[PDB]
Amino acid sequence: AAGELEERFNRALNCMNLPPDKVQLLSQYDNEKKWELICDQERFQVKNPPAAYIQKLKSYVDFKRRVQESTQVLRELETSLRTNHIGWVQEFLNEENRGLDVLLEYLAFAQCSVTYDMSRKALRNSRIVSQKDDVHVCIMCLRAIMNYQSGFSLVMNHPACVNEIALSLNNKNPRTKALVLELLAAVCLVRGGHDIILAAFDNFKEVCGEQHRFEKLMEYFRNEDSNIDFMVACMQFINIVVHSVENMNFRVFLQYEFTHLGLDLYLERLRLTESDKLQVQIQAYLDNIFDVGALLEDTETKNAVLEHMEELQEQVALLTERLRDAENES
Amino acid sequence: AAGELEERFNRALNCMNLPPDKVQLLSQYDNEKKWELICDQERFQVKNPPAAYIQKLKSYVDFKRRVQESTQVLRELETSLRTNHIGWVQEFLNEENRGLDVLLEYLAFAQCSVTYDMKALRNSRIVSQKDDVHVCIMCLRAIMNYQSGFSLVMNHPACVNEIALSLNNKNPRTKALVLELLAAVCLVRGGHDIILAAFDNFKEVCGEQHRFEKLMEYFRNEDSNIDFMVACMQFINIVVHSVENMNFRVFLQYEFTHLGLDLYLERLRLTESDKLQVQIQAYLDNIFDVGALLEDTETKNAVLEHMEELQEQVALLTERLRDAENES
Amino acid sequence: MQTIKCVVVGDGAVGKTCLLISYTTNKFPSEYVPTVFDNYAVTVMIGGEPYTLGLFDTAGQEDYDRLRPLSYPQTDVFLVCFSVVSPSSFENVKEKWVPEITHHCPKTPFLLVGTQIDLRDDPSTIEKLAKNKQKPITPETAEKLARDLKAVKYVECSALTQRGLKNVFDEAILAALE
Amino acid sequence: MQTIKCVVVGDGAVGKTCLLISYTTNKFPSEYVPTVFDNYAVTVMIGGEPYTLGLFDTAGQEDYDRLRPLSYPQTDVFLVCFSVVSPSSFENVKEKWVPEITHHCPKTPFLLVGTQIDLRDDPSTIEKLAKNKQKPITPETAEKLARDLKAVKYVECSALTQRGLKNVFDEAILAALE
Ligand SMILES: Nc1nc2c(ncn2[C@@H]2O[C@H](COP(=O)(O)OP(=O)(O)NP(=O)(O)O)[C@@H](O)[C@H]2O)c(=O)[nH]1
Ligand SMILES: Nc1nc2c(ncn2[C@@H]2O[C@H](COP(=O)(O)OP(=O)(O)NP(=O)(O)O)[C@@H](O)[C@H]2O)c(=O)[nH]1
Ligand SMILES: [Mg+2]
Ligand SMILES: [Mg+2]
Repeated sequence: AAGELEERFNRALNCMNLPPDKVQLLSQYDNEKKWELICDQERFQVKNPPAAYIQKLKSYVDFKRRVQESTQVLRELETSLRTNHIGWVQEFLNEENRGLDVLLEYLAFAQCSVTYDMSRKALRNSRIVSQKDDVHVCIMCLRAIMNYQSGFSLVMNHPACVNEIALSLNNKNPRTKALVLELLAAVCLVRGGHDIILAAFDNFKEVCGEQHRFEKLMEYFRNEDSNIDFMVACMQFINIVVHSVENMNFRVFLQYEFTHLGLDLYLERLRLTESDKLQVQIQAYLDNIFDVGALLEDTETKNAVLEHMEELQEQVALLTERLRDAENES
Repeated sequence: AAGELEERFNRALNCMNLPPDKVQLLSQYDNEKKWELICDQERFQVKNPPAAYIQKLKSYVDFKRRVQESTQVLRELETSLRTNHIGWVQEFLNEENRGLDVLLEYLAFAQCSVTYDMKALRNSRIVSQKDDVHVCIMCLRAIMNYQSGFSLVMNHPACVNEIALSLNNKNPRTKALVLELLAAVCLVRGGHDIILAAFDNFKEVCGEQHRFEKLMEYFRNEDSNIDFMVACMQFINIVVHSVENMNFRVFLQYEFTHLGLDLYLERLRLTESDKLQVQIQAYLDNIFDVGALLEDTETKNAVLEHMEELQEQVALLTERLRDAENES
Repeated sequence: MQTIKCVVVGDGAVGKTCLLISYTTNKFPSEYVPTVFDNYAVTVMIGGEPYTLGLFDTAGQEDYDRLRPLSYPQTDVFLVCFSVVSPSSFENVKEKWVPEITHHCPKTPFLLVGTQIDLRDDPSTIEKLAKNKQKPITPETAEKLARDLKAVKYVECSALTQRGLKNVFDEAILAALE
Repeated sequence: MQTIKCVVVGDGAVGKTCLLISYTTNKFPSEYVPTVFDNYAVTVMIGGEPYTLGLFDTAGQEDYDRLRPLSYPQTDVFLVCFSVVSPSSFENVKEKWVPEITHHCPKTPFLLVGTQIDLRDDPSTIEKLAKNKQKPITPETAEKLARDLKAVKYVECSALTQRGLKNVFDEAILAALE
């Protein structure tokens, strides 16, 4: 237990990808329960390198059902991405291993039967893997990659990456849908990130063969009343996409875009629920809604109170003319 | 030389489709110069019945020209709809003849050569000659001169959507007439919702990304014909600001801004055409700026609290001046 | 005896009525009135034989499209009119008027008639027309039109200056007898 | 000297730390502290032999996901926890927790442990849950689950009313030695 100056402590504290928030609380620990940590890091070892997972997943891309044990491989990769030292993620994502790509093409593979019921050699081989958890586990891996600062930046600069995630809303499981919306919601608020989400739904419009932007978002939100936690993340995504905008002419464009899709008359019926997160998310959206008519009526005409304010402006002056004359009568 | 002729005159007057404006401007004639009208009316005869044209036109739909006289037969068909007594029109458009239908059937036949530039085709490319096809629009414009027929145009589904498709024709005179036509239907009650459904149809059949975007290409890139630009600019100004709801106005306004309307209009404000400059400036005064409108709304409430600051400052000040005047 | 029926058709405000009044009484009128229908009668001499010349004035505006063909029956010669300084009025000849009269009165000879030649040199119309990027019709362009529309001949005149005005009706009468 | 290492994992505010503190001491804490990691040691006798029982308390918050697995090496038995009144805690057993412990330490036995049994009948927990269209987790559904995930056994517990609490840890020592 050698006592140097303890910045051997610094190395394992970074390499744990902890918010600066939590580094303030943790760095001010006792000296023993500080070095005691350092040596647990050095004793801890990683079971498998990222290449090991990469290979077995790339092979899944080309009877069959030899992939049956795939689901666990994805689950053991997610666990590896989320809980290992941050380097394991970088090694997974660098040019050599090229992890994001091979990961993304597998998701595209499992998901080409659900984007279609609405490359065929697989198309058949797609329906069986779509049943599985694979589609939903894969998204959990991206969720893991995007909490990592450098990896999150690598995702937005990838064209197809976010675009495939928008298609990941079609999976039949309500929990999966909700995850996609929280994720796409997140990418939406970063600078310049807003246009990438729309372009994803633009692609989403054609590949699903839908009339208007979204409108498929609107249907899953509208016709399903089963899951409470889905709508919460759903409703807040809509609240984001509309009122976060720079230009307010574009905001009201967007409000109508949803209004036309029957958002407003559905939300009046959905306002009855007292699910707290939902009661808050709905009312949060309604407080932000715009009405150009309303802004126009109270900018009606003349602004004649300006000269009623000028009658007041003339009154203070005249009153003061009598008070300075009072200093003279004094 | 009937001694009590009033009844006849009226019967052969409203069968002339005269506006209330022009029909009693006329009602005050000499009694002799009223009889004179009544007797030319019955002395005038219709050469050919509407069924005659239906047939010769319906048969044009199926190498060399039985469509030779098409251009002129359609052309005198237009003439007959416009200048014959309104009774002739009622008969042409009625259910037995179903004239509006068969007419629409032929235009579609001729204009599938022009919509497929930007089944068996056979005779359509030659019939696509601009004179054969364009008169057809004039036949419609004539039908829309008659009140009952104009409503008949609006409740026929394909009709208005079909007229919008004729915007693809390469002739500037044709384009302008289409736009002039669509403009009228757009402002009549509920007619705005009918025009949208027409251009929505236009988007899918032309295979384009945004809705009235093939239009924006036509408006921008041709500087040859001025009166086209006039009819075009007027169609756009109507479709955006004629609407009741003001949220829908800025929604529609934004969609055009996206099509690069405002950036083209900055250069087009330069023209020294009187007729276009007036229609352009009319659109420019009507534009909304939601940013500006919120800023002057804050201002209002803040001057309310400065008017409360003025109402409070005058109160304290005048109350202290009376306390000094009493201490005197 | 005999009579010659002549109907003047043409766009509104081409100067049809002034054309008929600056001919018969040589007085050029100040007042603008949208003419509904009117009838004038003048006796004219050809080869020592008295003809009664029928002059029919019709409306130009589209409201009387249903009324106008009442003047058409028994017409011996038509006058299709436009102004040389209004291209709008010009192309309505091919679009409206010529097809209108050839429907109602086929095999009836007609002359193509240009009016307001005096404004072809007018300064205020120079700029007004050029501002909308168009120019008045040269004598070359109209007589190539009359040759296509199977018109008898093309004549132009100004009711104001009366220049070639009498010439209009006389070349018109000659066509009336065929 | 021999020792039995036991690690407690589970979602945040599920009641892991109260489970360990209301066991070793009989004082039930109300105070909420988000534990980063902690260590406890109590000597327990098995077959009349003194074994030293190691209890490791780990973080629930997803911020310490990279910090937590330092407590895992050489773990003899796990305690995987969810709350019977929070289904959220329930489904994270399969998507997050069980696959996490079986990645780092495969072939290491674990117990499925439901906490906070006392609120299964409490009105305000019934209503708060029913308002979001949910129902507390039945004892049937928890062992419906346990077999599938290859858990040793399902034992349930409440730290507030110490109850069936001693039984959990006995069953944990029980899985540790085989
Ligand atoms: N400079 C000029 N003005 C003319 C000429 N002919 C007519 N005008 C004018 O143009 C205006 C319309 O003329 P008018 O004869 O009433 O036209 P019209 O074709 O009979 N119109 P409508 O069909 O409405 O009765 C009048 O103010 C008249 O003075 C012309 O040769 N030169
Ligand atoms: N009703 C009831 N509440 C409990 C029980 N156990 C813990 N709690 C409460 O649940 C809340 C969270 O308990 P705690 O022991 O801090 O949870 P933890 O698993 O250690 N959370 P973390 O991982 O964040 O440190 C606390 O307010 C505590 O009082 C229980 O058995 N019954
Ligand atoms: Mg006249
Ligand atoms: Mg704790």
